[PDB]
Amino acid sequence: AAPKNRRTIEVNRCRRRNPQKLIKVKNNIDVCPECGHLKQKHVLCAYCYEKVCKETAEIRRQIGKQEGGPFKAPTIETVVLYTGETPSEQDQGKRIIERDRKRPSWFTQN
Amino acid sequence: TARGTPSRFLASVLHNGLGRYVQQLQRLSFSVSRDGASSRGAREFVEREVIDFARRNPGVVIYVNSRPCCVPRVVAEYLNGAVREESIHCKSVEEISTLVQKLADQSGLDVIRIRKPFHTDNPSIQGQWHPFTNKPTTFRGLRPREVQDP
Amino acid sequence: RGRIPGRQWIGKHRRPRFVSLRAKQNMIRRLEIEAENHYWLSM
Amino acid sequence: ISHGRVFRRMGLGPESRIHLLRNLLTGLVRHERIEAPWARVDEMRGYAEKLIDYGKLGDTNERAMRMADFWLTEKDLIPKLFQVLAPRYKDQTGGYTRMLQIPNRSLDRAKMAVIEYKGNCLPPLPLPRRDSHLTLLNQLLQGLRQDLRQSQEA
Amino acid sequence: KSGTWWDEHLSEENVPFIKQLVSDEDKAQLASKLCPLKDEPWPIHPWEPGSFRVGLIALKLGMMPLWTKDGQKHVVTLLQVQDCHVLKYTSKENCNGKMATLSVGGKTVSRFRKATSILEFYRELGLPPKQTVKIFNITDNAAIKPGTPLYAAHFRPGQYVDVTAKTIGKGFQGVMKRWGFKGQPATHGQTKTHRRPGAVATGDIGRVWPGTKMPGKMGNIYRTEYGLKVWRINTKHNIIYVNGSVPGHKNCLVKVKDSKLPAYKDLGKNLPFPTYFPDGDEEELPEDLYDENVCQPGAPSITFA
Amino acid sequence: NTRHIAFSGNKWEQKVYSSHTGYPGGFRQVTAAQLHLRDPVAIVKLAIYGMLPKNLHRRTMMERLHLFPDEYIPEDILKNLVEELPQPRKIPKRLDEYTQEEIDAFPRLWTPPEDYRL
Amino acid sequence: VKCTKARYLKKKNMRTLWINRITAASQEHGLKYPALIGNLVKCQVELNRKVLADLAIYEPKTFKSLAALASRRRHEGFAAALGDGKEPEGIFSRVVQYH
RNA sequence: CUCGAUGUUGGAUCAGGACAUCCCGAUGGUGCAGCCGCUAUUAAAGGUUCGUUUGUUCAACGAUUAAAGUCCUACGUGAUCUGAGUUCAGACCGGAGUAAUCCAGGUCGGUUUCUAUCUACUUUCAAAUUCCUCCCUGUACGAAAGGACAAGAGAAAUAAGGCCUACUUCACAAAGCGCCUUCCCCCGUAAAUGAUAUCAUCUCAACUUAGUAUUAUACCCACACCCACCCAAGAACAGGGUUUGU
RNA sequence: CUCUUACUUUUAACCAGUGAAAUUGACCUGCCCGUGAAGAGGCGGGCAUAACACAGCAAGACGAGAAGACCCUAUGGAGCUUU
RNA sequence: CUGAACUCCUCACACCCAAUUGGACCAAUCUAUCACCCUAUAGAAGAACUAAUGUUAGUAUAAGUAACAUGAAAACAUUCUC
RNA sequence: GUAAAUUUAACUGUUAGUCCAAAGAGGAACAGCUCUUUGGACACUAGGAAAAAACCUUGUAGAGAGAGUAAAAAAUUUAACA
Ligand SMILES: [K+]
Ligand SMILES: [K+]
Ligand SMILES: [K+]
Ligand SMILES: [K+]
Ligand SMILES: [K+]
Ligand SMILES: [K+]
Ligand SMILES: [K+]
Ligand SMILES: [Mg+2]
Ligand SMILES: [Mg+2]
Ligand SMILES: [Mg+2]
Ligand SMILES: [Mg+2]
Ligand SMILES: [Mg+2]
Ligand SMILES: [Mg+2]
Ligand SMILES: [Mg+2]
Ligand SMILES: [Mg+2]
Ligand SMILES: [Mg+2]
Ligand SMILES: [Mg+2]
Ligand SMILES: [Mg+2]
Ligand SMILES: [Mg+2]
Ligand SMILES: [Mg+2]
Ligand SMILES: [Mg+2]
Ligand SMILES: [Mg+2]
Ligand SMILES: [Mg+2]
Ligand SMILES: [Mg+2]
Ligand SMILES: [Mg+2]
Ligand SMILES: [Mg+2]
Ligand SMILES: [Mg+2]
Ligand SMILES: [Mg+2]
Ligand SMILES: [Mg+2]
Ligand SMILES: [Mg+2]
Ligand SMILES: [Mg+2]
Ligand SMILES: [Mg+2]
Ligand SMILES: [Mg+2]
Ligand SMILES: [Mg+2]
Ligand SMILES: [Mg+2]
Ligand SMILES: [Mg+2]
Ligand SMILES: [Mg+2]
Ligand SMILES: [Mg+2]
Ligand SMILES: [Mg+2]
Ligand SMILES: [Mg+2]
Ligand SMILES: [Mg+2]
Ligand SMILES: [Mg+2]
Ligand SMILES: [Mg+2]
Ligand SMILES: [Mg+2]
Ligand SMILES: [Mg+2]
Ligand SMILES: [Mg+2]
Ligand SMILES: [Mg+2]
Ligand SMILES: [Zn+2]
Repeated sequence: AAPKNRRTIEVNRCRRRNPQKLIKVKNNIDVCPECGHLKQKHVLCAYCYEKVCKETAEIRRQIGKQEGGPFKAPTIETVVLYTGETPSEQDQGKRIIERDRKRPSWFTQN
Repeated sequence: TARGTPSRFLASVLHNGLGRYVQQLQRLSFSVSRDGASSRGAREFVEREVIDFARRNPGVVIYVNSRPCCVPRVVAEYLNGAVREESIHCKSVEEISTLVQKLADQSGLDVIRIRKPFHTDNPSIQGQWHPFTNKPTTFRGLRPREVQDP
Repeated sequence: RGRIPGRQWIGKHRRPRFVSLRAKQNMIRRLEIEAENHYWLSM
Repeated sequence: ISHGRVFRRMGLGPESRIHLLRNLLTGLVRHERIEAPWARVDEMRGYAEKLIDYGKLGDTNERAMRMADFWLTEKDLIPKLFQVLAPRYKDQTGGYTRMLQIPNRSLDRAKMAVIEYKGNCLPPLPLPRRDSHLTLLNQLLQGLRQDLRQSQEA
Repeated sequence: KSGTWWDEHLSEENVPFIKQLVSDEDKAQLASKLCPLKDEPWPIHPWEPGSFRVGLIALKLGMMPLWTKDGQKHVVTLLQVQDCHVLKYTSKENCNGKMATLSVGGKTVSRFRKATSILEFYRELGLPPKQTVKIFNITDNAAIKPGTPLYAAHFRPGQYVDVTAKTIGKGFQGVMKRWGFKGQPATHGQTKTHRRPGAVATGDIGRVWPGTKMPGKMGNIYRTEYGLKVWRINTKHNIIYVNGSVPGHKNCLVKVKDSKLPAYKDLGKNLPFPTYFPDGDEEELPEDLYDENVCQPGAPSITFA
Repeated sequence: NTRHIAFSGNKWEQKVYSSHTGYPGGFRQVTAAQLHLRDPVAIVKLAIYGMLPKNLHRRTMMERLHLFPDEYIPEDILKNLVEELPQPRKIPKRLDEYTQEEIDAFPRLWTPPEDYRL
Repeated sequence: VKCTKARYLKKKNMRTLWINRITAASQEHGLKYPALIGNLVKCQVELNRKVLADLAIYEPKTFKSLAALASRRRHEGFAAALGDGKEPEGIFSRVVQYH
């Protein structure tokens, strides 16, 4: 089946510019109270989620320097310590991961 | 087109002819060439015809600018401000004499479609027709099947 | 319903045409003229 | 017609689906936090919850060891399940994982999600917080509560 | 210019408080309509030939077998009445119809998910919102005061009813499952044509007649099953045992009323009119109401003697 | 008073109004009597709709037409009336409507026998 | 081409419009179009449709005088049709002769 | 009309329509006792089988049915299918011809493209038709053989519309081989009273009756919480729920 | 096959990225009957009719494709046979 | 009474047949001689395109359609699945 | 009563015809059939017969918001009898 006639630009503007074709404005946008950047109400902040992944990656690179190979996971808990911190009362008998950096303010010691 | 062009209603300039007739042609500007076959008919119109035409029309100021040109033209300006430009290129004296006289007779209003061949500001003298013109009045102005004093 | 076979006003089976009253009067008006023409062509 | 169907159709078939979910669960036990498409995480989240239930049964239960051996491709993670993860959620009876939606990835604009095991040693995610109790609306409700409580005691 | 929901700005301490607050209000609103005969009821007229009373709005629980005293087996459908009340009343004149309409709702729903115009209608009525609202055509002598509760004993065993509900939605379907078309054979050369409609019309007309059976969305429409009798009535849970099947899925709201079939005309002479009022009943009814030909579970085993 | 119209001849029985629902077997044919008992304003409405020009303005002219089966008319429409058009047909009188003057004015034409039983 | 052939329709539709307006103005006075036009010619009044339609709108008191004249000449014609010539012609039935 | 292409048999699929009615309905006549039939009037709502041989349409035959209707729709329908036949290129038989080759002939084999631009259509929402059985009844009828109608009751088939308690395919569900429901009519005639025409006469005389439904009623009927989540809702959108928004 | 049904994959539809082809006189591109180069979306008489996308269907547009291979014509060709 | 392009009225007049035939004008270009904001008289000619399934190029329609593509997590080291 | 006709000189195109009336042939006293003859119309305009090549009215050309006309609409309703 082939077109019997050529469709005019008037017919085609009415199909292309139909409200269903148009992009719909979004009203679920708001500002992140921490950084001030934009975000959706149901989605995490891309900026704050990015700074968590940069630090999480650094911690995961230190974990590799301790295991020193594959299939070498521990059977104990793990703790992250920063310059100016020592094992806590509850952080006894764990795998401490030393980080040469000041503890992030958002990263609260538990 | 009529649909592909504009239109106007029949009219006059300052109710001309009502109290007095005023010629609307106000100025005529000819551009002839001393040399040039296109202007041959325009040169002979300037030698014998234009002078007698100005005597009859003293309210029209006529300017004859003889300069080099390939297409001679006559520009007519009217009181209302309209300007009509025309070409007398390769036209005989008789053709230029009837054209210039046509310009003197015109009013300056755009030569376009005229809707009606008539115009009157007072079309009625006994009263423009309206639905109640030929209807009789009823006692107490009652309506069809209207109970009075209920 | 109401088909006339073929073309309407030709052939074997045509659409019937009926004589109106003014068609009669129109023909009679012509006859009265030509009947008076015979009278002036007789002298 | 799909009325009642609870399981999704991913991968190349039923078996490939279990193998996709197994590779995500295995990576979740090693790192305790991963990012993957939202639908694939919501489908694996159920298995991550029931895997801890088998770790609470103990490593002496053959049935529980046959599940971990199958669901954990890396065999160094099996002791971590019975000795690290299960003890951690000993007091809790449910809600071992939290799943959160994250910005769509750039390559294919796919809906993404991050899933983790509660109690990990990783930097806290920027969890959503409810409006403070000191706000205008919440202070108008706190006052209403007090009266309704005060009248009831009377 | 952003929308909001009921718990978008509430804190961790107020969410439980608000939930319990509105929950306790619904309880008090529903427990304040159990005495309709003392709260200035409207006149109670007797039953006259040609009278039409209100119906109910029940919830489809499921299906259960049922045996009679002859040994034959019958399958019944359990319809539970929960939070059924009369919302409003419109007279014959204002109805623009032969009859007079009575509005009834069922299945209390949340107030946080309804429209303001609907919330205010229930606010002055003293009731929580209803999920489904159906209209019943009655006579002038069957009008009931709004806010009056309705129960399953409004019907009696041995009475036929007409159940209306939306059918199960099957989405866009072809002609083989939607209209019962035979289709085309599987083998013997068939080329990509096994479940197609085939010819849709003749060539002469050059078009397709309106109403031509084509693929499309099937189900999810209102259907009525006429001629269903009540085998059993449970008063403790307000449940109606209807014969056979009814349209719709489990846990769906259905419209129930007396049957319009001529054979069952003028059979509501011994039925409650306008409706059953337990508040004013001179004697409470039994736990369950069975039919004469129904063998109760406690009854002894059948013996053809 | 569109319910009390009068047809000439045997048009109540002979005249037929035909329609189609668009569906197969949806061609209906009712007589003027059947339609009149079902809709007392359809006959006058269908006669006017067929006399108006075949253009888009016709549906606008029909909104300015108000038909009522009986002599009752709403107050609003009854307060904006201007003129009552005369009836086209002259309603003839029944033999019980003639006065004793007209009956005695018309002469008797024949002399019946006195021995006829009648 | 449409503009060239439309000059025949314009003249035709105008006369159709005038006649419709004359017919309407004559029914207000209880007359029909043929009885007005035909009997104004019998009174030697040569007024065309265009003028008559203009008078019915802008000169209503003059159009009623023309309708009364046509109705008067129409009634004289009936009276003459009842006689056998003995009775003389009507006052408005006389014809001015031009030599 | 069409050869700068209107694809041609039969069948499958879906059927639309006419009535010149095959069955079912209502009537008149009979060389109609009854049971079966012949004939004519009216009726097109509903229905009108499965198989063996044949490419078949037809036809024959077998077993049934209340009945297995006659026709039109591009001998309906190949941008939905099928290619057995017909109808290219190969080949054989018989026959014709000096041969090439050919035949109303028979026989085996032989590629069926198309991503839908437009028109149209995609829930005509909801009254159902028929057979059999029992009974009436061994009654009416009738020499005998033989053998009803109406009423009533019950049980089925098909169709339409739904459902999953069990059975079965199956298993948070979808299905049938399973279960539930299914409500009005139609007009041909037969009869009274009674004029034209003082009997009579059903009346394109006035009139009365069999004899008629505004097809009845039923269904549907509220509306910015709505970002997000769930769903027995769904292609998308829409719709329902969230007083179950860690 | 009676007589179909269920599930899986592909396709599918939605989001994102990339991005063809035949076809196309112009089009503001309805139905019935009739007419007519004899089968009408466009003519006549009637009926219908706010605008607009998406998904499906294949009755029609004598739908697309290949200047019909059947048939006939051309003092147009060629292959084969021959008294 | 309505009713034509028939006829009258006011003014004007060569100004409605295929093939074919006769005649009156003319765009642009070059040349001769004029002209000199674009013309004149003549002489010449590759001298005028709404149509050849025309030739070349550009851009639309179909159509943002048909169709095409990257196994999973992660420390990007590595491991897992097939 | 009219204004054409023949001759001389020089050329092209047309030479695949349709309906209506009338006289006939063939066919079937069928064909929107085929073949001759007489005339008309069409293959040019307009109006009318519903739409309309062939029927009727009418032809010589423009402008007009004047007029008189041509052709031009279908009629019909039924069976007593000594
Ligand atoms: K004919
Ligand atoms: K059609
Ligand atoms: K052909
Ligand atoms: K008689
Ligand atoms: K199955
Ligand atoms: K099609
Ligand atoms: K084609
Ligand atoms: Mg025809
Ligand atoms: Mg996939
Ligand atoms: Mg569904
Ligand atoms: Mg099948
Ligand atoms: Mg194939
Ligand atoms: Mg297949
Ligand atoms: Mg073609
Ligand atoms: Mg018949
Ligand atoms: Mg049938
Ligand atoms: Mg065919
Ligand atoms: Mg086809
Ligand atoms: Mg074959
Ligand atoms: Mg073969
Ligand atoms: Mg041989
Ligand atoms: Mg083979
Ligand atoms: Mg095919
Ligand atoms: Mg019986
Ligand atoms: Mg009698
Ligand atoms: Mg008598
Ligand atoms: Mg895309
Ligand atoms: Mg083409
Ligand atoms: Mg046609
Ligand atoms: Mg579409
Ligand atoms: Mg297709
Ligand atoms: Mg060819
Ligand atoms: Mg040759
Ligand atoms: Mg040669
Ligand atoms: Mg005229
Ligand atoms: Mg003339
Ligand atoms: Mg002239
Ligand atoms: Mg020039
Ligand atoms: Mg030159
Ligand atoms: Mg050239
Ligand atoms: Mg060009
Ligand atoms: Mg070209
Ligand atoms: Mg497309
Ligand atoms: Mg695709
Ligand atoms: Mg692929
Ligand atoms: Mg010749
Ligand atoms: Mg012929
Ligand atoms: Zn942030």
